[PDB]
Amino acid sequence: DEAQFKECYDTCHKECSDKGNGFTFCEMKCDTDCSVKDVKEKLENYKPKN
Repeated sequence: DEAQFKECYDTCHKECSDKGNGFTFCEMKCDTDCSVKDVKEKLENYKPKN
């Protein structure tokens, strides 16, 4: 297949440019948007007073 995604990419771009962002950035985003990936959590920590 590929159309099921070409519709998500194209359609995502529609709701994407709505953000008022640029087309290109919307592409590289809409690309990874309608698709999974790998992004390990963002570990954190602090030093709260006693």
